[PDB]
Amino acid sequence: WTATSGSCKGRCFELQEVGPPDCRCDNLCKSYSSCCHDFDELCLKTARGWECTKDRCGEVRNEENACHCSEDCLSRGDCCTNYQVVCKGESHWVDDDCEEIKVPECPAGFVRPPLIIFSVDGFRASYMKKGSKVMPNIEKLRSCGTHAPYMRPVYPTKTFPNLYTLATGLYPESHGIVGNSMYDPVFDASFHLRGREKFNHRWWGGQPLWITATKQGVRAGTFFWSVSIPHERRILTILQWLSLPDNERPSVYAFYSEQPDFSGHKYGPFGPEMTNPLREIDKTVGQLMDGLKQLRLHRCVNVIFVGDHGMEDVTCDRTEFLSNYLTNVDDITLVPGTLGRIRAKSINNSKYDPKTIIAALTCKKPDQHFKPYMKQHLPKRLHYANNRRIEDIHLLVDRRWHVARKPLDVYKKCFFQGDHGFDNKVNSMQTVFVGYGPTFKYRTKVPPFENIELYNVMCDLLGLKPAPNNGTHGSLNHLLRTNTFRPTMPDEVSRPNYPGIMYLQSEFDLGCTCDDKVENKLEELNKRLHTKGSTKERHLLYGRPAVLYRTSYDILYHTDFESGYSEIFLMPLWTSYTISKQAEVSSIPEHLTNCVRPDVRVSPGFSQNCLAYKNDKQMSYGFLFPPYLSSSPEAKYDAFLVTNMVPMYPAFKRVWAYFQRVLVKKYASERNGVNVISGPIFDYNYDGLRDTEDEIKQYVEGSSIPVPTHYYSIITSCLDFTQPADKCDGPLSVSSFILPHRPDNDESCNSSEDESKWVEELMKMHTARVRDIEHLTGLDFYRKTSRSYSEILTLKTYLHTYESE
Ligand SMILES: *[C@@H]1O[C@H](CO)[C@@H](O[C@@H]2O[C@H](CO)[C@@H](O[C@@H]3O[C@H](CO[C@H]4O[C@H](CO)[C@@H](O)[C@H](O[C@H]5O[C@H](CO)[C@@H](O)[C@H](O)[C@@H]5O[C@H]5O[C@H](CO)[C@@H](O)[C@H](O)[C@@H]5O)[C@@H]4O)[C@@H](O)[C@H](O[C@H]4O[C@H](CO)[C@@H](O)[C@H](O)[C@@H]4O[C@H]4O[C@H](CO)[C@@H](O)[C@H](O)[C@@H]4O)[C@@H]3O)[C@H](O)[C@H]2NC(C)=O)[C@H](O)[C@H]1NC(C)=O
Ligand SMILES: Cc1cc(OCc2ccncn2)c(C(C)(C)C)cc1Cl
Ligand SMILES: [Ca+2]
Ligand SMILES: [Ca+2]
Ligand SMILES: [Cl-]
Ligand code: NA
Ligand code: NA
Ligand SMILES: [Zn+2]
Repeated sequence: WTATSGSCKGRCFELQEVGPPDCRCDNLCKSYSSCCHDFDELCLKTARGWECTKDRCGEVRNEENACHCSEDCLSRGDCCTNYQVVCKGESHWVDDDCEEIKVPECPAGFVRPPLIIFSVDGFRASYMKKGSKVMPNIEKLRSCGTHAPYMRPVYPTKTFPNLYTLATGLYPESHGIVGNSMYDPVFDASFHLRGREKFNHRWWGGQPLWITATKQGVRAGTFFWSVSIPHERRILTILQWLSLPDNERPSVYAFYSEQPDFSGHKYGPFGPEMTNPLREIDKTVGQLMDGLKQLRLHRCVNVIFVGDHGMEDVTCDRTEFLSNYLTNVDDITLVPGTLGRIRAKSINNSKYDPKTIIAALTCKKPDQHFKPYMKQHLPKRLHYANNRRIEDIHLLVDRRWHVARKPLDVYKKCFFQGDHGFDNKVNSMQTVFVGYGPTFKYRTKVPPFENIELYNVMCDLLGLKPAPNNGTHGSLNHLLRTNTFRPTMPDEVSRPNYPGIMYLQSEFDLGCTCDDKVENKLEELNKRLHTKGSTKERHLLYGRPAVLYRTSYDILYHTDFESGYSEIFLMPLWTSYTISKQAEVSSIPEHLTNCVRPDVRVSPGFSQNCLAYKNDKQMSYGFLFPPYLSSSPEAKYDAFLVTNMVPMYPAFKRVWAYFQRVLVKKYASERNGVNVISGPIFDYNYDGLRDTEDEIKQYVEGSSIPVPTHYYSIITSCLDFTQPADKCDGPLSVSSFILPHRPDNDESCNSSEDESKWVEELMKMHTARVRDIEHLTGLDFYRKTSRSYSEILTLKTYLHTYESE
């Protein structure tokens, strides 16, 4: 109940929400059915429209008008945005040359430059180039300020997950808004785009920017705009708040536009009908900038022009139907569209089985346009698993397609020609970023980055300390003229041991054998030096990774590779090696096929054993430094050490062997040498974070050898590929992956074929940031380079996407 018979007199778009059943006058009252009786009349004026004309100049103030052209309007803060232009001979902001804003030029009483976030729904990255002719204000912001060619949204590439990620710096799995539709089994409650439940605060986790600001003494304008409030009024309201007295005036504001998304759904991303919505958005930007210029704020305010996701061509005929795969279609609930989420229709039905649902959806048709996953097997770069609102069964839908349960769902619901929601690496889903103002750089292009990074920057822009989030603070310092955040490297927590030769061969009873008894002062001093770390500067190019948790581990040096060997997990945490352009690939000699050698630097009690692999009929083993890339027949023996061995399903060895035998050398050829760091990852609770030992759910049968859920590699070279990886003077280039360690290759539908037809495609799908691997391992890489730390942070957030231009 609301007693809607109070009044909005003097209260229009009040910043503090009043408690029911007192009537509300805030920009949210419309959404709650709670506005005072006179809200429309007082707060949503429209008389005479939105622009001054010649005949209105210096008019007598009429309080009925939408905006004003009277002499007193500047001091009242309520002129039409074009008042100075029409009535005072001023130029529009877009017609002024751009001039570097070296320092904030703010009216007296402003303690800090305000921030205005101008967010646009469905604004695909390529609109910046393709619509440039019809967006002169946006193009001026873009060319004069700081911009990226595109900004990567989060998955799923839907509106609320992305806007709330912008507000919090969190992955959807952590902020809780994991889709546009949700069921929370703990609450036993559902969240929908339509309706009231979406306004309940228990859906919205983390700490959004307006709360961060308020808690730290910075006032905030409202972020949510009720749909029926026209754009012109949103702008005028922001401008009015900006004329408040110093103690009442917010420092952070948001505008939101439902366009171009709204039209994009109806006409497709490049429909001829799309030109008009882009013109209209640009005109709105023009109104804001003219309005700031009138208030002498146009060289004071930082403006961020940012999208939530792009838009792809998607029509009704490109719909796959679960009814063409499943007999039990009525025993399942599907969240449909550009992604699929499946759960049982009834928790009372114990005959429901996810295993057989997945199998029935796996590689069943030759051109199948979706791929089923258990959520923990989704590419780790999506960070889409650790939330009870994300169903165990997930369908990754191909770009341009939909998934639906039954045909009737689609024609009893062609309407649409566009949609979004797909994998956040897809080009059509990419969106925009422009920063313009005293705190941003002048005429600067920056590399593409992920929207999870912006919360930290918005906090820096406002002098706020960010709540804990998934950004990497400092990685976007290169966007900023000032207010940078000067992070330090995390402290190493565990220092390594450097074991020498401490064990005789006969002390080991591991059930391993090797044909290696084949017997020189020249080359005995030589081998000693290699074991003491003489080639270490060649194979460990950026310093050893720091171990950021408490553990027991040994550094092991070898001619061709260096490793950090965990006495707790019985295998390396990391193995580092450099492969120059000239390096030669060789084979595993016949007499060494099953060779595994005790490492006399490491106790039997802290070693793996061969008997466990023999006894474990599902589990085989592989090596982290590949024997194929040994520098000499003699160095090859090092690669067969029990300390270089890791557990691998035979199905996974097909992947790994092709990566090590073919792909590493290909990359070294193309990139002029690579440095490779590889290792295991344990993430049994799919939280994106390193497992402790007591979280490991699987061991090699009969042993304490833990089975990794994934294997990583980080592959680094010189960005200037005229320089070899091991002699690089400037910026680095990186690509990484986190491959799932799976006992089958069901994910790859062409796996019966030669590895050359499917392996590299799988690795591309599981591309990762170095930062993703840092979370998963508790390691910190690139500790010793000649580069600035902020530059290294940017490198650690890089994602190699393998999309075209
Ligand atoms: C991305 O960035 C984010 C932010 O930094 C990272 O997420 C953090 O990770 C931490 C580790 O997982 C986690 O710390 C835990 O916090 C527990 C208290 O949490 C509450 O309070 C915070 C602070 O205000 C709040 O933010 C939390 O909000 C979550 O939950 C509510 C609903 O409950 C949601 O609305 C909200 O969206 C959010 O949900 C998300 O997080 C939870 C986990 O907290 C997930 O379950 C959800 O799926 C969702 O993703 C909370 O309200 C604290 O209790 C934990 O402490 C336990 O574990 C420690 C280990 O040190 C142990 O020492 C303690 O004893 C304790 O164990 C006891 O409880 C166990 C579990 O019940 C039990 O088994 C034991 O036996 C003990 O009894 C823990 O410290 C932190 O909360 C989240 N923060 C957020 C915002 O998500 C994230 O990791 C980053 N991602 C990547 C890839 O890097
Ligand atoms: C810039 C911005 C705008 C936002 O909301 C704008 C909006 C969206 C849908 N309907 C009405 N208004 C949000 C919400 C989290 C969604 C509050 C966050 C940000 Cl960062
Ligand atoms: Ca949207
Ligand atoms: Ca984990
Ligand atoms: Cl969804
Ligand atoms: Na075996
Ligand atoms: Na397969
Ligand atoms: Zn949309």
